[PDB]
Amino acid sequence: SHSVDLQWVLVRQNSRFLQKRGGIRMSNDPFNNNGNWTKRHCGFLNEKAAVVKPAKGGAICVTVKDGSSNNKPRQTYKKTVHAAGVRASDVSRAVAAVRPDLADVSFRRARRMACIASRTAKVAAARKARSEKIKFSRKSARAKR
Amino acid sequence: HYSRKPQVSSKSAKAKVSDLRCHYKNTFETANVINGMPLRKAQQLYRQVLAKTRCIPFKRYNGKIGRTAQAKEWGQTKGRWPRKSVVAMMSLLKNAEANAIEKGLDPNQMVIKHVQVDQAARMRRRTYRAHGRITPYMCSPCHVQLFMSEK
Amino acid sequence: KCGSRRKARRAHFQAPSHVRRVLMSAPLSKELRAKYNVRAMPVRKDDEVIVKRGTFKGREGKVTACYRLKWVILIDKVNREKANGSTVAVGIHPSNVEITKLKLTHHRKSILERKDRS
Amino acid sequence: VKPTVSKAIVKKRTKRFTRHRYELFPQLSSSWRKPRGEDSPVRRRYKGQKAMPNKGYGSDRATKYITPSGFRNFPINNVEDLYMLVMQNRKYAGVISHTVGARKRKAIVRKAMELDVRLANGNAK
Amino acid sequence: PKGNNAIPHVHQKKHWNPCSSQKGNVKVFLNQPAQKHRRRRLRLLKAKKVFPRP
Amino acid sequence: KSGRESVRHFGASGVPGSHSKPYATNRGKETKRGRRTGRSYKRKAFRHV
Amino acid sequence: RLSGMNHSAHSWGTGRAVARIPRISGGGTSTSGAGAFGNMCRGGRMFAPTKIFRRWHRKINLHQKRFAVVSALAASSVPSLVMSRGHQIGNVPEVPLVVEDSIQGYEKTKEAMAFLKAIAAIDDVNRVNDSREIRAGRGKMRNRRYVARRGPMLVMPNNK
RNA sequence: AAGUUUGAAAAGCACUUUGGAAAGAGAGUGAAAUAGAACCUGAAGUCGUGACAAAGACAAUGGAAGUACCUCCAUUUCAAC
RNA sequence: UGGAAAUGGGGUGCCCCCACCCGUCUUGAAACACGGACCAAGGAGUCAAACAGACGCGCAAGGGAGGAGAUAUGCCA
RNA sequence: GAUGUGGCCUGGAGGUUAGGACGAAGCUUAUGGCGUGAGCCUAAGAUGGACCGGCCUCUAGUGCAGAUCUUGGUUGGCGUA
RNA sequence: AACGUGUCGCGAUGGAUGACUUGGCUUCCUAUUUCGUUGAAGAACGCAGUAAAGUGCGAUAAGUGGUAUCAAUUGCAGAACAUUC
Ligand SMILES: [Mg+2]
Ligand SMILES: [Mg+2]
Ligand SMILES: [Mg+2]
Ligand SMILES: [Mg+2]
Ligand SMILES: [Mg+2]
Ligand SMILES: [Mg+2]
Ligand SMILES: [Mg+2]
Ligand SMILES: [Mg+2]
Ligand SMILES: [Mg+2]
Ligand SMILES: [Mg+2]
Ligand SMILES: [Mg+2]
Ligand SMILES: [Mg+2]
Ligand SMILES: [Mg+2]
Ligand SMILES: [Mg+2]
Ligand SMILES: [Mg+2]
Ligand SMILES: [Mg+2]
Ligand SMILES: [Mg+2]
Ligand SMILES: [Mg+2]
Ligand code: NA
Ligand code: NA
Repeated sequence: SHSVDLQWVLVRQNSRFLQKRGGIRMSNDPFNNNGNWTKRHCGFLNEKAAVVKPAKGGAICVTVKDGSSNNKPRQTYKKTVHAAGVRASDVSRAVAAVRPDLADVSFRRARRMACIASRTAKVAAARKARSEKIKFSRKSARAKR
Repeated sequence: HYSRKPQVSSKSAKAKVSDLRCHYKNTFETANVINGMPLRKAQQLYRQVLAKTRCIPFKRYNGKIGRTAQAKEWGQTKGRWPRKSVVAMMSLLKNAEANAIEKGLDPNQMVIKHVQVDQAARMRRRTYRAHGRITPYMCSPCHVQLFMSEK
Repeated sequence: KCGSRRKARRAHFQAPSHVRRVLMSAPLSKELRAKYNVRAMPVRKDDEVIVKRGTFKGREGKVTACYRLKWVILIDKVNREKANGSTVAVGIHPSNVEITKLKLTHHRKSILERKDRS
Repeated sequence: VKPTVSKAIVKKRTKRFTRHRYELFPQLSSSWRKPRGEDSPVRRRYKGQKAMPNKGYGSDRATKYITPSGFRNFPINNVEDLYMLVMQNRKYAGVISHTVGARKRKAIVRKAMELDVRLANGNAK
Repeated sequence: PKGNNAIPHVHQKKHWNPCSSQKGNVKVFLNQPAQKHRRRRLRLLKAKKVFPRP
Repeated sequence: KSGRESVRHFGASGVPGSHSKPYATNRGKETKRGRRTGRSYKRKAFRHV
Repeated sequence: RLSGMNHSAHSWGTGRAVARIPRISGGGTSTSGAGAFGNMCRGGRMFAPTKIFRRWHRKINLHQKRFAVVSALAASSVPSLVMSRGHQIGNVPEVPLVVEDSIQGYEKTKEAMAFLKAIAAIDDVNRVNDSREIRAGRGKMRNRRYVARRGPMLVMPNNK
């Protein structure tokens, strides 16, 4: 009934996802692979969407909006890869099934997520050693049940 | 509490007086001359100013005052003998000496290291002028703070 | 409730003495709440209160004055020294204490009967 | 992270355009005000007077808003704000807001170091 | 300049506006909803009073 | 658009050859000197362009 | 209408070396001879004092406001616009969300709470609950101390 | 004219010391006396003081380009780089 | 990988060149034309009514009230 | 003199997003960065003590250098007459 | 060199700013709602253990009586029916 064209006309200047800070217009939409505020990258808006996300461990997850259940927000997004050590091109082809116009950015995002996971491993190990050197007068333990 | 600090606080003595009720400009001149002096040298200078054998050099608050030969030792031509500021500053120096004695310091070795005179809040009186005018008659009191250090 | 902050604050800070008595109430202990089925009660002279908030928190003592003009109660056990070393009572807001033992006059029991929730 | 490389920053003019004769009146701030006095030597553009700002002083589009480090300052307030920077992290750096407290700053700096997101005002090391 | 406008007859010449020297001569309608509610409540009260008469 | 009321009101109505409507709330006002030969003069209906 | 103007306050004229503003009459007082009546004068009258016959209210064409209500309802039928507005609807089953009429038979706030959790409206209610704060600025001195977001709105068939 | 608006409590600075006193120097209270009493914050302007920069008489200020000295500032680099 | 090397910015002095006091009225102001000691806070195109033109919006040979009633409505101007 | 500006700025309102005792507003600056500019933002307070930022829209008693401008304070003349 | 200039650190004077508002202004509503020769409004003078102003009161004078309420008032003093003097 109401197209992505009309919805983009409606939300472009004003939206809870538009972050206009300084003179820069970014997006904190969860389904935006870029953070750029463009109709192409508005995953929350588009009928079909796909976003590359990180998962537990070195895994890479792809979330897909196939447009078949857009009236059902709980069923709107589906997790489809959640695999570890996938080629970035494999993520790119998983994304291109719904949105070929998102292939390049999702490939780059897959590579960036892999880089981030390895970097986080290194930083965490260094921080752990530094911590093992220190007395640490207080330590909080979450209650377990 | 003081705009500066002694280099060594265990070897120093402080003293200040607030809203002194002496003329600020005269007290400025009287207190500034002892700034780097030994305490005994300063007390002798004040005693001699009371005897009018030496004078207070007047620098910066000397507009149209008299010239005197006693200003030559200070490299000036203009000086005065402001007994009220002098006696107030003698009292202040006595207080500083007492503070030094309490601390177990020898007043014969103390050197005045810091002297600051500031304009305090003014008190208002009035004066009566020709043609039914009322025009201000203000008093200009001062704050003085000093400390001295053992040589 | 009271749509006006100005009027509510004026009615509080300009309150009469009996209204201030009501405003200066403290909760009962778990045991007293069980015994009387009353949650809170206006503080009275010769009540026993333990402090729950502030620097004197945990201190138990007996109420010696409900000042009501300073919005404080005075407890015999909570106090400090002046410069000359004599003792002075320290006022506490009753909403920071808990009544552990009530002073019971006949009218006090009547009030507790009126407030019984069962 | 290394910023993307741009050409040399030119910065046509580094002096500020300050208000005429503000050095003489303590209450006059240096903030620019266009002189409108009929005899104003600044408005009439006498040779030895202060210059007036105009469009020809505008910076090269390619190097505009780029800080000396080579990033563009993006204000952030949270840990979650870093995620929109995570992808364009060779272009935008994060500026932690002045009012963000020290505790939340500790968390932000830890996460930003992990993400390789440059912070303009993070921890020195 | 005047230009081509209608010739104005706004008739505001008399001291109608309240100010430091004039009481003014004005009638605002700010109590309109409260008076509508009062009229309706009064009609309901009168119907209650005269029941069952119309 | 040529039948529009604004178009009908455009131009001075007191110049020769003009037939624009004046801005007037009262239709009976402005029907005298300047519009009738017997009232000083009448604005000419026609003028050669 | 009398504020700032409650004085005799005549101008002294140009004979004396003072400005021509009206000045308060009399003597023996710190305000004797002070500037008066002027918008630039302390204790004077404000420029163009505010009136009560300012246009506070607006008339809107009936068709335009019906059109506006209709457009707002159609917008609420669009999940993307709903999340763009700021609601947390990522867990709700359907949009537009239609529930059974039996919630009109609830009597305790606890059952209504359970129902809100059941159809996953509790996330938006929680967003509103956590947004509660003291209002910034002078509005808190006025009778407007707290602010919060709007949250879900439950439409009933009638007043019961 | 004029908010008493210290501070959560007055806990409103015992006591020592010198001074005629006002006060000063110490010590105490307090989370904080640059919170010490018509005491929250404490601006501008003006003034004192210490350190420094120098500086003829071109009134001073100002522009533009350098240079000397400083810099509690920013950013970058630190090896097959 | 440091009481650091660079570059940029900031500060003060110096040099060589430049360089009449602002605001204003006026044909013409650096003017021997007038207002001009400093700072703080305050300080001047407003509101209402009638008409027009442009532009936005709805409906259209029709458009639209107003006042007031009705009942959701007894919280809700 | 006219007009434009996803042009700057201020007090409130409807929204939406944040921040704050691990320190809000205010205030200080050889305190840098950004902008042609209105200004914005960071840093540091050896400042402060409790509120408040961004963005869209709404709204107004919304921006000062001068009016022999208003009120308060200060000030050279002056330790002079 | 002495006055005198500049810049920075620290002080003074001075009370702006910000937060705070038992105040103002404006709007709306409810009524067995409208003073006095049965002496009003207003003026004046007094009244507390301690009491200038203000507030309250009137030689019964910071109040008497009554009905509720229930343990104070409070700067000090003084007093000490609680099932309500
Ligand atoms: Mg002479
Ligand atoms: Mg005389
Ligand atoms: Mg006389
Ligand atoms: Mg610049
Ligand atoms: Mg000219
Ligand atoms: Mg008329
Ligand atoms: Mg009058
Ligand atoms: Mg006023
Ligand atoms: Mg002239
Ligand atoms: Mg002429
Ligand atoms: Mg001129
Ligand atoms: Mg001439
Ligand atoms: Mg003239
Ligand atoms: Mg112009
Ligand atoms: Mg306003
Ligand atoms: Mg104004
Ligand atoms: Mg001007
Ligand atoms: Mg009396
Ligand atoms: Na302590
Ligand atoms: Na000003």
